Amino acid sequence: RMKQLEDKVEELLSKAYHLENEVARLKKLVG
Amino acid sequence: RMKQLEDKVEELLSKAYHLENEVARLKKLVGE
Amino acid sequence: RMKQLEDKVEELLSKAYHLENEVARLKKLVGER
Ligand SMILES: [Cl-]
Ligand SMILES: [Cl-]
Ligand SMILES: [Cl-]
Ligand SMILES: [Cl-]
Ligand SMILES: [Cl-]
Ligand SMILES: [Cl-]
Ligand SMILES: [Cl-]
Ligand SMILES: [Cl-]
Ligand SMILES: [K+]
Ligand SMILES: [K+]
Repeated sequence: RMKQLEDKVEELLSKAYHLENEVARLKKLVG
Repeated sequence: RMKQLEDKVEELLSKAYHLENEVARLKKLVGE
Repeated sequence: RMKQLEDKVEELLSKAYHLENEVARLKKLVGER
């Protein structure tokens, strides 16, 4: 349970960073 | 594009909430 | 719409960092690896 938990948390963070930059790129098109 | 990103944020918030529940379960278990 | 999207992304990122910190604490408590 511990390894799968660590792995899913790291994936969540990297997905969240990806999303934050995609939203920043979108903000360049709309405001 | 705007609805794709809104859907994604809700998907990841849901995952975050369930991971938080799993953390709290594991903390109680190792605490005993 | 855009500001509500941004607010959720920043909520998400704060939760993911809190999760990362919590997992590091738990990993030390468990002691594995
Ligand atoms: Cl995921
Ligand atoms: Cl993703
Ligand atoms: Cl997950
Ligand atoms: Cl939560
Ligand atoms: Cl759950
Ligand atoms: Cl809009
Ligand atoms: Cl911010
Ligand atoms: Cl903690
Ligand atoms: K995304
Ligand atoms: K919502």
